[PDB]
Amino acid sequence: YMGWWGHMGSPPQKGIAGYTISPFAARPFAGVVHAAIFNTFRRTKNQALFVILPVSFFYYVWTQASEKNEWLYTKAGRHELAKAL
Amino acid sequence: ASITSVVKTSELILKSPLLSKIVVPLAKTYVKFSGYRQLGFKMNDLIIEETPNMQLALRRLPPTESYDRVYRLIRATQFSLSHKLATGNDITKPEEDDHYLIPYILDVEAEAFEKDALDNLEVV
Amino acid sequence: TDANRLFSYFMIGSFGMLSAAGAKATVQDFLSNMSASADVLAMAKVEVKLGAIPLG
Amino acid sequence: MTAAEHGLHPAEYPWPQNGMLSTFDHASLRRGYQVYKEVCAACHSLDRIAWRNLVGVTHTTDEAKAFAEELEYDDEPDDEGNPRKRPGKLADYIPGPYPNEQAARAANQGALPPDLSLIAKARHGGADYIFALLTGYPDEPPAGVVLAPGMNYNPYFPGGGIGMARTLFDGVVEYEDGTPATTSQMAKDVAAFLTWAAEPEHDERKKLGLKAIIVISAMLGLSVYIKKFKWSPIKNRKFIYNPP
Amino acid sequence: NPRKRPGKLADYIPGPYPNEQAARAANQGALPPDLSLIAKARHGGADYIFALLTG
Amino acid sequence: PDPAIALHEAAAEGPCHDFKHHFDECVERVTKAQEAEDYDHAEYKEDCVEEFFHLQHCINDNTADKLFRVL
Amino acid sequence: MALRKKNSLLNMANSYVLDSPQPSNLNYFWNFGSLLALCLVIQLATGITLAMHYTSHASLAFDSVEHIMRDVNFGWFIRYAHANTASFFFICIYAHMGRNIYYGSYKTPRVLPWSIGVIIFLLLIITAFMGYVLVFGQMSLWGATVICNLVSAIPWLGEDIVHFLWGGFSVGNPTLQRFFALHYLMPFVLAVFALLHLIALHTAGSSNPLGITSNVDKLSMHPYYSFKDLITVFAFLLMFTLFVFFSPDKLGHPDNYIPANPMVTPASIVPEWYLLPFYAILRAIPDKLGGVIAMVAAILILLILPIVDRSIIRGNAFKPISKLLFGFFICNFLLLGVLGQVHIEPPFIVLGQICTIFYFSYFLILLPMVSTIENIFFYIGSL
Amino acid sequence: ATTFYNVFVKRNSAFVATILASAFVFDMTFETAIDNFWDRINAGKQWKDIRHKY
Ligand code: HEC
Ligand code: HEM
Ligand code: HEM
Ligand SMILES: CCCCCC[C@H]1C(=O)O[C@H](C)[C@H](NC(=O)c2cccc(NC=O)c2O)C(=O)O[C@@H](C)[C@@H]1OC(=O)CC(C)C
Ligand SMILES: CCCCCCCCCCCCO[C@@H]1O[C@H](CO)[C@@H](O[C@H]2O[C@H](CO)[C@@H](O)[C@H](O)[C@H]2O)[C@H](O)[C@H]1O
Repeated sequence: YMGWWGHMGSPPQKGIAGYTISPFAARPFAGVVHAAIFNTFRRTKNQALFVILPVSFFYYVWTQASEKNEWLYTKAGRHELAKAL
Repeated sequence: ASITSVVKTSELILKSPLLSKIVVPLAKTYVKFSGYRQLGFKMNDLIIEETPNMQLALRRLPPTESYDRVYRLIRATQFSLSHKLATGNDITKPEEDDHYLIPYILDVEAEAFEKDALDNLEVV
Repeated sequence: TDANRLFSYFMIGSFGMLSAAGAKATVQDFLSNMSASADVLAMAKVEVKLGAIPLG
Repeated sequence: MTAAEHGLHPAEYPWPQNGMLSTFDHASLRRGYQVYKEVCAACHSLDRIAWRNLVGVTHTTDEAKAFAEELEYDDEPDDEGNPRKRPGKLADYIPGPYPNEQAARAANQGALPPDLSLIAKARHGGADYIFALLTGYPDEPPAGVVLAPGMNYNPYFPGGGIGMARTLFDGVVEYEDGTPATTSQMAKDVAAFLTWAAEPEHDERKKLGLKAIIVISAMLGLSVYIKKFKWSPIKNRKFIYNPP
Repeated sequence: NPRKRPGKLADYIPGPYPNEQAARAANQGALPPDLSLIAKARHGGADYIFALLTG
Repeated sequence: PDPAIALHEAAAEGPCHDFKHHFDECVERVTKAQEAEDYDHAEYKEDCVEEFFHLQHCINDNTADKLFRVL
Repeated sequence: MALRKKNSLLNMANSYVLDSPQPSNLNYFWNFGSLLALCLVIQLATGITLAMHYTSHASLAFDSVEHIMRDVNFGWFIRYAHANTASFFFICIYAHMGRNIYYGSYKTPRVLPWSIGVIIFLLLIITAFMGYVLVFGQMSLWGATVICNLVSAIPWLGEDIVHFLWGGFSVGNPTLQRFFALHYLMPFVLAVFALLHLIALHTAGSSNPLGITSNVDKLSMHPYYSFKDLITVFAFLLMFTLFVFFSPDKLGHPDNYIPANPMVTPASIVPEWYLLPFYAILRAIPDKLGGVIAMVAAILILLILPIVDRSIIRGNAFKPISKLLFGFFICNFLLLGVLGQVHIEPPFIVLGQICTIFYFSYFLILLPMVSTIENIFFYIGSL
Repeated sequence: ATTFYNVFVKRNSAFVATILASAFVFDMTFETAIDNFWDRINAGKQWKDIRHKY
């Protein structure tokens, strides 16, 4: 499924020309300011929901559970604790 | 899963008017959110290929289609490592997202599944 | 230009320099665990009075 | 659990040693040793600290040897194989008030005063817990608390009833440096001292961490330049495809 | 306060002397070795012990 | 004379006055309840620990930094 | 022919660390593998050093650890480095497993590296559990007592097995000595399995974040991933430094600085943070045996991901529903962790049960359903 | 600047020698610099600051 250099197991390639420049000829940090701001904003905005939804839900769950637990072990919560056990 | 399974189930859905009415719009949105077109892939480029069946289907691709697939994979890999998306002509338009591989893999699998059936035949 | 290459080797060399300074520090500090510990260094160097000791 | 069962959580006090770049105040450490010696040592041991550990922290070598030489420790037997005592040396450990646990408990209405060498690390809260506990005995236990006999009410101690009575009162110690020995001052000093006892490397550890932070930060910055430099051919790569 | 108890089966057979110094003082300076391993700790084993005691 | 004594008193009369009142009210109730007969043969005996903790926790939050500043 | 290729020994190093062909687009989540290698090296270096100063006898163990802290030159550092790196090892291992689940690294053709990895994960848990006992503080003792009494639930032979592992009728000196020997050994076994899962991976090579073949576009492992790995090494060492030098006890439990006392039971026996999710799973089942089976099943169930993931596409980069499901799975795994350290009280008892059902239902119900539906949506949606 | 490259960087033996000599100097000077800095930010706190009383 993977070969080695010389016979890596790619379908035959033809018609792609690849170009690059030397690391010594390039600015390694070209457009870094633009990328750090605009590119990171784009990539974060695109993935935000997949983090925010589960985190916000499980934080809310925990918050409700920890607040109930705290309340059950107060004087006010004596009766509700007695029923819960 | 087998591509055969996926294709058969999809056909059941597309037949039922009710089902298609509710599923086809969902599936179109899903594909828009999936975002593989923004890397210039066609859907079929994403199918797992490290399987004997899929290796055989890829070998059956017409040379042109095969060379184009290699370009799309290399292009997408470069966008991935650059953390850039496709722009302009590199973005796969909905009309260009053709199932170029599905016919080949369905034939490979049809034979493989026939072979399994026939290996279990009982003379009556 | 030579200036151009030299700059990038200054970065590589700085990184080699801090890695060498850091490795020396790491090795020397870490292996010093194997030198006599504080209790041993105090079990040695025993001190004795001489006022108690009579002639002969 | 009820908050009583947990114990009140101690306030966060601004200790001199809090702060990535801050050492202990060694004048406070010395004052704290004097509190330990005159108050706590009556009931609590400090078994993991040797006289040599005070040297160049709180005391000069001469002062520490003087402290050791005032005590008697078990020597190797004499020539007839009879047991013998010797004066203490710097390598000796600070001796406990009790020979064993049973003696300790008998003197303390059943409760066993723990060794204080690690107490600052062995309780949630650290110095803050020690400070809070020693200063946190109310004049009157909250109405309705039933203390067991020989227990004292202290909210910071889990359960509320601690076998250790309030011990710090204004002027139980006379500090040698003229600092007013108020309850709070003595608790602050002794809590600093015990924190040092639990973590005596603290000062050295944080200085080496400053060096480590600086070097590792620089190497992180450089490693990112080098990575970007070596990867730029791959990031910058461009393709031209001509379908065959 | 320290206490004594009667011995139990898990106890080790106690020695005649509390320490080496007591042992040597009772034996004109010589220290009688522990005999638990002496048969393995000398060339000869049983033969050495037999020869020595009878020799 | 102990700096903490005055700082705690000031914090009780000032920023933690609401908590001081709660603890006070509680103690009044509990003492009165203990005064009444057949208190010893009651099911639930009320304490004032909760209110005490709320007060102490408040006082400590308002005092911690001030106290260490005068040592 | 170049020596690195000609010579058999050099060629093996070459094939793994230098000419190894990698996908050109691995992102930073592919760096946890090398961080786990770094953790394993730091644990061997610090561990072997602690073993030169540690005494395994129960009358002296705790004292030997205090000797390390107080008397040995740099002993504080070696001890805290070893203790904290055990936490970092689990952060990196959870990250590495998370990366593998999100990007479908467990699918064909990489089932074998994944399956060996699940065993590495079990060995790491055992290794870190035994190491925790060696201190012989209160958490050490009470940890060994409760954890080894779970084995008592094995029917018929359970009690006998416990006594056999302890070497006695309670946790004591025999237990401590044998855990020392095994804790020394287990990291070497773990290193061998780590090497086996790499050899297994070598047949397919690394997966990549797009989940497509990389056979078309490969990059040598050196210099590209060598230099990429240095960035995360230095990032890791910055985190390491903050804990080891500035807050060495933040991740730990103070109860382990009290010497073990078989009489006094600590307020709360909670495991090290990284074991907490499995502890929550165990508490969720009321039955003793049920609980133990569930706890082991929570790890072994990872072995069925290759079966239950029915997707025709490898990984979640392109699967919005799978990404949401995975987000919920990961957050639930953290909530289980938090529920492992609360007291067994309402309302956390019921909550723990719900989270435990969610944990298992991901593998057994949701992932098979969601992956089947997404298959159909990709096909219909691209027609 | 060509001269600098030619002398210290061109030959790897020279470059590694330069790096190690730099490492030696950095190590020694950084030690001294941190020592002084640490003493200033922790002034009157350390044993060396109170030792004079004894
Ligand atoms: C005459 C007795 C006595 C004196 C004086 C004394 N203690 Fe204690 N201390 C105890 C006893 C008994 C306990 C254990 C109480 C218990 O477990 O109920 C104890 C417990 C403690 C604890 C730990 C509480 C815990 O969380 O387990 C600390 C810390 C402590 N003492 C520090 C001090 C310091 C500091 C001083 C004086 C500066 C001091 N003690 C003075 C008898 C004393
Ligand atoms: C995966 C590798 C390892 C892990 C995850 C690991 C984990 C641990 C942990 C969690 C502890 C408890 C630490 C504490 O709180 O003090 C510990 C202690 C110990 N480990 Fe390891 N360990 C590893 C490898 C080793 C190795 C190879 C040795 C070689 C002997 C070793 C020797 C010790 C010793 C002697 C202790 C007790 C001293 C102490 O607690 O610091 N460890 N280990
Ligand atoms: C000591 C612990 C481990 C070490 C040192 C280790 C090391 C590595 C390394 C170096 C790689 C290749 C680079 C990378 O992808 O990050 C890798 C890949 C992998 N590891 Fe681990 N690993 C460890 C534990 C695990 C565990 C616990 C699992 C699974 C439960 C696992 C499963 C895998 C898989 C499936 C891959 C292939 C992923 C891919 O490239 O797509 N490993 N590991
Ligand atoms: C010296 C030759 C002996 C062969 C084994 C030695 C180690 C070895 O192969 O090193 C490599 C540097 C390797 N990295 C990777 O595979 C890797 C691959 C792709 C991308 C990245 N990262 C992305 O940017 C990688 O990090 C690694 O860290 O794996 C260790 C665990 C290996 O240790 C062992 O198994 C033996 C034992 C010490 C555990
Ligand atoms: C592959 C390895 C090859 C063999 C190399 C052999 C290295 C072993 C050398 C151990 C040398 C230790 O020598 C000793 O180091 C310690 C630090 O560790 C230095 O100690 C100095 O810094 C440390 C912190 O780093 C402070 O605690 C201390 O107050 C200060 O004096 C001593 O000034 C030096 O006397």
